[PDB]
Amino acid sequence: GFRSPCPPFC
Repeated sequence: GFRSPCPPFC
């Protein structure tokens, strides 16, 4: 599992 930084970085 990975918390994709999109949001809040896109």
